[PDB]
Amino acid sequence: FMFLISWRGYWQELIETLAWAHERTPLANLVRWRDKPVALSIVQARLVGLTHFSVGYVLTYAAFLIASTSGKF
Amino acid sequence: KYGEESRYFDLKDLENTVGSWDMYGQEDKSRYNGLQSEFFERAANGLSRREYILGLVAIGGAGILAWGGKGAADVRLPTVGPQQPAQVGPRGRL
Amino acid sequence: KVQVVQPVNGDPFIGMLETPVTSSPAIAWYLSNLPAYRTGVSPLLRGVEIGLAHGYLLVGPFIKLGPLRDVENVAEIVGCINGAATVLILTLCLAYGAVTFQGEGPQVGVKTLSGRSIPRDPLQSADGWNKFTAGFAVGGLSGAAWGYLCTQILPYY
Amino acid sequence: MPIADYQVFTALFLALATGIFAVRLGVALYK
Amino acid sequence: AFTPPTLQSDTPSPIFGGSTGGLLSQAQVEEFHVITWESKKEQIFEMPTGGAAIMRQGPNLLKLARKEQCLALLTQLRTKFKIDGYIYRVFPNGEVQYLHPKDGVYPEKVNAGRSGDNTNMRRIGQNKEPVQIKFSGKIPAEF
Amino acid sequence: SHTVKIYDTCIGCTQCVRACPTDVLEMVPWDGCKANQIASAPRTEDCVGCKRCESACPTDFLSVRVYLGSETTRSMGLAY
Amino acid sequence: KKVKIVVDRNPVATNFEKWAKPGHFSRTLSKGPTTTTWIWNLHADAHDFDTQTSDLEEISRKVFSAHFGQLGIIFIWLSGMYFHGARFSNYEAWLTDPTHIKPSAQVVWPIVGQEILNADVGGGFQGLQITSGFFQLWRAAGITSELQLYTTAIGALVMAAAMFFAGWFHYHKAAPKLEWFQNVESMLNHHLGGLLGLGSLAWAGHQIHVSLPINKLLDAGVDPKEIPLPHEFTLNPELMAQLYPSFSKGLAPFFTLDWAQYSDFLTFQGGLNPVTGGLWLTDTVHHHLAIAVLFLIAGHQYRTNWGIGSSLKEILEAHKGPFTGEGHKGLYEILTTSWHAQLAINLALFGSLSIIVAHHMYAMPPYPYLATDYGTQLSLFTHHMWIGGFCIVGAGAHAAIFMVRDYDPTNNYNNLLDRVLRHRDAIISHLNWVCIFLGFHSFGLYIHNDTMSALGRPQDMFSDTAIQLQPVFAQWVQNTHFLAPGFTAPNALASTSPSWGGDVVAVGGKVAMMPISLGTADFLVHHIHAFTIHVTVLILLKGVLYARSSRLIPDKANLGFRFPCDGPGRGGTCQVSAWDHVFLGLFWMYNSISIVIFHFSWKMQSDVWGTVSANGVSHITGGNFAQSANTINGWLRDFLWAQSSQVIQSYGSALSAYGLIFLGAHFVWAFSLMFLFSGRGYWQELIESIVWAHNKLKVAPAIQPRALSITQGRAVGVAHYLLGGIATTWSFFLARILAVG
Amino acid sequence: MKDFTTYLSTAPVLTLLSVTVVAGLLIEINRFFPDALIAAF
Amino acid sequence: MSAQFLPSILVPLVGLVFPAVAMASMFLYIEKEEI
Ligand code: CLA
Ligand code: CLA
Ligand code: CLA
Ligand code: CLA
Ligand code: CLA
Ligand SMILES: CC1=C(C/C=C(\C)CCC[C@H](C)CCC[C@H](C)CCCC(C)C)C(=O)c2ccccc2C1=O
Ligand SMILES: CC1=C(C/C=C(\C)CCC[C@H](C)CCC[C@H](C)CCCC(C)C)C(=O)c2ccccc2C1=O
Ligand code: SF4
Ligand code: SF4
Repeated sequence: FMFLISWRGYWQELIETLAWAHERTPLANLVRWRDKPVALSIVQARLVGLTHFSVGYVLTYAAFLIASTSGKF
Repeated sequence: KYGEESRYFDLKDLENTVGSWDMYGQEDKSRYNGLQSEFFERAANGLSRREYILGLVAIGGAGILAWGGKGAADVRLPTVGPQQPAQVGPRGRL
Repeated sequence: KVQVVQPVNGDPFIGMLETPVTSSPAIAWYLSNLPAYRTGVSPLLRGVEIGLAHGYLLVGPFIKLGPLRDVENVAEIVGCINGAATVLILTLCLAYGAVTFQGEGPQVGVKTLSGRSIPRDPLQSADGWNKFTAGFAVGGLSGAAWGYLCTQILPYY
Repeated sequence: MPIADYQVFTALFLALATGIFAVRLGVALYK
Repeated sequence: AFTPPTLQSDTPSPIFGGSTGGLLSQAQVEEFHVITWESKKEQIFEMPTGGAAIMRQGPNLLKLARKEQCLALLTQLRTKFKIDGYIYRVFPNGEVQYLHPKDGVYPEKVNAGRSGDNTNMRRIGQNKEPVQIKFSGKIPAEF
Repeated sequence: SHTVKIYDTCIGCTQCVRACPTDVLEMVPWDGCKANQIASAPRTEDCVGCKRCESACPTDFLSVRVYLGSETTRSMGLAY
Repeated sequence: KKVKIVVDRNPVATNFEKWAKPGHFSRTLSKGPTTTTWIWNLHADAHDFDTQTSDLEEISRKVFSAHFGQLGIIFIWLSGMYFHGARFSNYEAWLTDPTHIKPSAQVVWPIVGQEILNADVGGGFQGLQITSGFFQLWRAAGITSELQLYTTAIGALVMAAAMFFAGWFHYHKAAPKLEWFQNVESMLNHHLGGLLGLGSLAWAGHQIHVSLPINKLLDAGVDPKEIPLPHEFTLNPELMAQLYPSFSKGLAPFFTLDWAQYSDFLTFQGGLNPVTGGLWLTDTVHHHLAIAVLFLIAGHQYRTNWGIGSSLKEILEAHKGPFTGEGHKGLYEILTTSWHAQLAINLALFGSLSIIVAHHMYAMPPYPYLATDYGTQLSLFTHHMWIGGFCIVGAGAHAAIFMVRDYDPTNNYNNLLDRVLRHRDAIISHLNWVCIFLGFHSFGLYIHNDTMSALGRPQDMFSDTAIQLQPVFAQWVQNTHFLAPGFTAPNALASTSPSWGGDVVAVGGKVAMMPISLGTADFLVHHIHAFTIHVTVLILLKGVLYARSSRLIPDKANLGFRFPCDGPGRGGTCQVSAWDHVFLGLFWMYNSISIVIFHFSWKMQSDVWGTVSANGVSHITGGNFAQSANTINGWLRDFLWAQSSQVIQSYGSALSAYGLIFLGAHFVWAFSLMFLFSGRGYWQELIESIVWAHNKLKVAPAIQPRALSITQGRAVGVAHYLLGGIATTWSFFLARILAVG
Repeated sequence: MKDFTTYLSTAPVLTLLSVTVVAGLLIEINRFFPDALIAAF
Repeated sequence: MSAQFLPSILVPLVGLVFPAVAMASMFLYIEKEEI
């Protein structure tokens, strides 16, 4: 639901702000990212939210079904 | 920079104008005292190469597996201890 | 009348601001005097000191809070845990130095806050970070070992 | 009658062999 | 013919108190843009990085992380102040590339002497079907 | 590195050029429309992909078509 | 200069010609609804007076008349509540037996089997059990009569007519000029003294002459029929001297400053009245008199038509320090010329006030027999919590709107607004780090507890019986409050609330208020509250600070406060506007307030509310909070599954309406998920197919059907989400607390 | 009253009055003919 | 269950050793620059 509701723009600004933080935090400027941190793309985060939705759906129902049948029979 | 007034750009001095600074890094030879520096460079001599510092991680993972082989049971841990009866279940099962 | 928040080095177009914590003389002296900002001394001894500090750091949480915190032999098992933690942080340094120092990039350079040119630090190099990783190796396991020995020789524990 | 130690070890060795086959197939697919 | 103006490095900057949205680590190792404009009086404008700055009489020099920030500042100068300006692309090795008013006049006005590339002589619906360009590394619209 | 294309339905109203925030589009002389001007995209490397030009095109269907493609440090609009 | 009344004679004609044409207020809505987007924008921009006219005078007049109309609506609502208390309520019966008779002020018409909702509340009456607490408030005011409630309803209807007449008069006959609205000195001088101070003094007068004698007789125990009417208690000091002997000497000790003789009815004990479980009404009288004097003193601070007083601009501009540059330079001008900034400040402090009201009213009930009715207590707390959170989110929204529209960088150079805008990255990054740290050290503690319980290691989880996390500061603050009387509160005979410590206050066999102990679970849930509040602050503050501009989008102020995006470029700029920050902060406020009210209900059903049996206190759930509220499975099972049995088995009873709403709100919440997860292009293309189907049968509307806009879709989704979640919690809370207690 | 009746003819007023009269008609139908499960003639 | 020691070795191998080596290897390979 997190990726489903919120969209790419709040996260990009937040990541830019955190990149500003790390690029000029003392004792951490020794290391730097090889790949520039960016927000997930719109299609990518739609896919990620869908994947989490399906995984949570399946895990929740499998847990409930197996518990409510095996614990009872 | 040439920032004697309000001029913060200079192509002949483009190093300072871009913003590349040390912030806190300062150059100084004096820090660590004698004999101990040689002691520590001898302690970390041949290990500086990437392959041997990889081999240190290899023997670390060997220790990880040695815990599972003989080390988990030495600190007891319930996963290798004994068991106490059992439970039947909802109906006539086991 | 008194000015305490200023642009850094004059130009108001850089991301920092002069602030009485990011550039107060005591804190600036303390940050410059940390080993990680000693570009003059060899990176191996710097990594040794960093590893010693961090290895002696990591003992405590595992001692007081680990799964075997309530049994007498917590110190040895925590020394083992800290050895494993030092190894994994060591391979983190290995991977970082191998991926970010596979080539060269001599661009622009670096100067001080006053206007004097300074070398661009031997730590930021393939061979330099190898010495730092090797220093963190012997230092990290020694700090854990000294943390184990501190559990038996300290009076107040 | 549960299987023996030698059967488990032989199975694990054959799994190592088929792992070599698997990485050969993967390398061929990457090329 | 038209010649691009040189980037006069020793140009005064607007009065500003220092922001956090200014230059970062991209300026040192990739690129940072810069905008130059002529102001007829001392007056307050708005920075693209946040906050208010006072540009001074005469030449004003401001470096920005991205070209979009430079064009935002230029368009607000052109609308709220009727002030034109020049934007330059400055590489860290030293080379400076002229940017926005490339041929003197603004891009929304014709100049007769530009390059009319990326102008297809067909309609939207006259592109090729994707099956006819299959396994090519190109979209249907760049044929 | 975004593909921006101009098509002959362009009427030369210059609105796509005015809508561009990174100066990608410009007007070149043309003879296919009443205004005797058509849009062109010589600086697509500065294109971020915002599609503000498409939002300003009054032609149905629009004449300045932006195809999002390869992403660079300028197409992603990064200041870091 | 010179505060005075200035108005314009007959600015706007009164007729119905603009009622015929919708969308007249804005130019963009002219030339008819070509699409249904016009229909949606007509309601979207009805109150956006900035987009209707550019004149601050007309905006101010519209705001003033809208305030009058809102006051008329509130007066109609109050008249309806008093009329329902008069006609369709068991208020007189409840007055005789407030301990056992359940309050009710609404009955239903037997039409479709819905007469089952008329509960057997008691007193020979059938109706819906109300949880609003009007009965306790009326008993506190000393009504004890049906005719007086009807008279108050008629008076409130008259006041509503007066409000509507005032709004029409001040928009159409005598509309005040702009400089009348800008007399903030006079407005504060009259709101401090003439509104709040005089209102508190008048309520103290009513409480002295009406509430004290009638409620004193009720507490001593007398049927309300034979109690003397309020006027004859007010008419002569004889009966008052029988009840409060200090009235025999009248106003003489007041003017001679021998005020200590008024100590029988101007008291200061603290605690609760043991007969009713509410606060002592003499203490409330003393409180209202003291704050009335304080507010009337506060009403002379500012300078108007005479030389005495201090100007707000002068006080602001002189509060400048070395760390902040010019300080409060420009704040007077951006608050006397921008309505949205004042709306943001007032909404923030108003929501904080509502939350403080919720806190102070559960902690120590002010009305008689309010503590014993757990239903109205839980409902009042939860309602004020939700109103406070909503108003706070609106404060963030209007701060963002001011930043977009009414913020001028010319008159805001190097001031506090400029200083904050010039280092927004630091503030936002640091709030982000605080949010991450709080999220870890709050939620991961719960997850660790879940994992250790599920691994069979109860000694390793954070709990009172294992690894303790004790709120030592909060416990010591409770101890300081409990030890306050006789030490740091020498004139207090009891502590402010029994929650600090002491004996259990029991009224009618039920606990009014008992001490609350804080343990590990309370520590965890308070840190959860801090984390949720911090994330909501992060979203709202980020929207306000980056409303003007950004690294990604440098010209966000040009695109406006409410725009969907700036295209798929720069990786994607979806929800970059400050409006979408409000849209996300709405969900986060929902989450925060939901956790707060869950903690409230579980904590007081487990450790406060219950019955007394002369050997202990039997709580509603039985002390299960201390051993189950540190585990998410405990919240799901022992609170969210155990207490849900009352609302799902409510069919065939009076709580069947709560049972039905419990499912309908689930439906609405999941209906929100359509608008929140999907996008406009799909619905537009589907609408195109439906338009083809309509064209095939010549039934195409001339007003073109369009899919909801992106901002429209987000607004609909968040509205449905919050409505469904809040109504689910409301039905659950009310059914659970009215079935058991 | 032409403008007032035009306001009464506006879409929200007309739809609210129409759903009001339809709901009232259905309610009085159920008041006089309650519990009509089927169309038994 | 025959050879009870074997899970005690294999589970840390595929939970710590093999995953750490695989993650380090893939992190090295994704930024190899010149493969
Ligand atoms: C019957 C008397 C009357 C008449 C004939 C008018 C006529 C007019 N007024 Mg006016 N007004 C009146 C009374 C009246 N007003 C009162 C009592 C107030 C105080 C609230 C106002 C305050 C006011 C303001 C501030 C403004 C006008 C404006 C206008 C002009 C156009 C707007 C309009 O009416 O569109 C039609 C309006 C409606 C059909 C009604 C609006 C919706 C109502 C107020 C909702 C009330 C709440 C209601 C219970 C719904 C709540 C939710 C519900 C579903 C449960 C118009 C000529 C505007 C103007 O002059 O334009 C510049 C202007 O801005 N009026
Ligand atoms: C002692 C003088 C006094 C009093 C009692 C009030 C009271 C009030 N003002 Mg007001 N105001 C005053 C002076 C006063 N004002 C002056 C001098 C100015 C010019 C600077 C203003 C400018 C002003 C503005 C711009 C606004 C208010 C508003 C309000 C209302 C606040 C909202 C609310 O719901 O409160 C609680 C509600 C009640 C207490 C209900 C009681 C209502 C009665 C009728 C109050 C009668 C007081 C009135 C001033 C008497 C003179 C009017 C007379 C001809 C009938 C409130 C009733 C706001 C409002 O809501 O608009 C209506 C608002 O917009 N005031
Ligand atoms: C003192 C309170 C107050 C006031 C005076 C305003 C005033 C204003 N707000 Mg605002 N706001 C507030 C509180 C307030 N707000 C709160 C508490 C929130 C948090 C939710 C917001 C969040 C907010 C946003 C996000 C926006 C505004 C906007 C606006 C402006 C235009 C409003 C408009 O016409 O849109 C239309 C108003 C409506 C269509 C009314 C219906 C709104 C919903 C659907 C009603 C909720 C349903 C209700 C609970 C009934 C449910 C039962 C149902 C089953 C029947 C206006 C000046 C808009 C703006 O652009 O600012 C310039 C903007 O987009 N506000
Ligand atoms: C409880 C959640 C929920 C509900 C009720 C729906 C309902 C619907 N979806 Mg949907 N969907 C959901 C979740 C949900 N979805 C989610 C999470 C997703 C993933 C994003 C989707 C994605 C999706 C897609 C992609 C599509 C739909 C479509 C539809 C419609 C199918 C037609 C139909 O079955 O008629 C049933 C009608 C209803 C269920 C509405 C309820 C009846 C109302 C309440 C009666 C009105 C009474 C009253 C006046 C209500 C107003 C009260 C107010 C005035 C106070 C339907 C309205 C398809 C569509 O549009 O069909 C053409 C479509 O293509 N859905
Ligand atoms: C894909 C099938 C599969 C799966 C899902 C599992 C899963 C599991 N095995 Mg098992 N195993 C398998 C095949 C499989 N095995 C086969 C065919 C053999 C015969 C040689 C064994 C022999 C074996 C032994 C002796 C033991 C386990 C054990 C275990 C458990 C811990 C893993 C471990 O430590 O052992 C490591 C597993 C191996 C060394 C061999 C597995 C090789 C499989 C076929 C790889 C398949 C990968 C798949 C096709 C693609 C995924 C991508 C991947 C390559 C990254 C775990 C639940 C331990 C246990 O009992 O736990 C209590 C244990 O000691 N397995
Ligand atoms: C949080 C968030 C982000 C921020 C992106 C984040 C935080 C990604 C960072 C995740 C880190 C890397 C941890 C992820 C852990 C995963 C389980 C690891 C998976 C890796 C695979 C190779 C297996 C967006 O960019 C975004 C964009 C559009 C809509 C919604 C969102 C959104 O919700
Ligand atoms: C369903 C859906 C639509 C389609 C929605 C439409 C076409 C609106 C339907 C409204 C109809 C026409 C009116 C129905 C009236 C009801 C009987 C009561 C509605 C409540 C009103 C009184 C306010 C979108 O347009 C959309 C856009 C962006 C993101 C998500 C979505 C989305 O999920
Ligand atoms: S907006 Fe469209 S029609 Fe106008 S010049 Fe640009 S491409 Fe041509
Ligand atoms: S997906 Fe929608 S909100 Fe996001 S960039 Fe595209 S049009 Fe804008």
